[PDB]
Amino acid sequence: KRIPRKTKGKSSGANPATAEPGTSNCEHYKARPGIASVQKATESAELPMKNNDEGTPDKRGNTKGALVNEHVEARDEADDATKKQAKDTEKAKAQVTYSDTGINNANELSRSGNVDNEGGSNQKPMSTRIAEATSAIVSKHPA
Amino acid sequence: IMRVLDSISVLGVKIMPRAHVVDSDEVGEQMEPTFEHAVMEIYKGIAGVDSLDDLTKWVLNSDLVPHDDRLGQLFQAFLPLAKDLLAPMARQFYDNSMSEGRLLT
Repeated sequence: KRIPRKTKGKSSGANPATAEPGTSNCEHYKARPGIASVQKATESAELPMKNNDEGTPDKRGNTKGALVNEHVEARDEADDATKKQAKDTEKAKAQVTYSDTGINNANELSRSGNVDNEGGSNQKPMSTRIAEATSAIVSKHPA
Repeated sequence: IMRVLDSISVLGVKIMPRAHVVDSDEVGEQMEPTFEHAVMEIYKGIAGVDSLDDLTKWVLNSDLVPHDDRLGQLFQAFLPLAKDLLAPMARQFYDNSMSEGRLLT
């Protein structure tokens, strides 16, 4: 009766003849497109889109990603996509590429973990950035 | 065909008995890993496969017709084994068989 749960944080917070005229199980027809092939292609296309989870904050508040410049991230990421397409095609060079395009695209920016939401750079994580700011105010009991 | 050729006699001779004949698997059967077992362990080093059945699924489509790209890729791993693990033993065995008689191979 209980349906399971997929994503939980573990922390929890002499009989009438029944032979019927006309029912026979046999296969005389082969599907022209191919049921297996079309089903495999549909399964491949069925997948949902990738979770682009860059620059998004954490529960603590630190932004996630790699400390790289935005345009460098865009270029390397397009190159990775081209390599992935090449592997999908199973050739040394993919016919369809995202890096040999003749169009100049130097202004392209892709989301990375370099920039905070406020507009600064995560040279120091936001948690520590708050930590020293708060610890700059201390007061102990007199000796 | 070997069984049929074994039971052939016309004069007081035997044409081709179950002897003087070397089977195709017999060249590679006498090794600690056989050639069949050696090529069974080929899914290692190939991305996306972890077992022999997975390899067979990956290299053969639903039509049971070989996929040209995948099989061509797999031959690049098959060939070094057949050119380094088989050939010297095959040469030695063939020379030994030729030495001790004239046989159909």
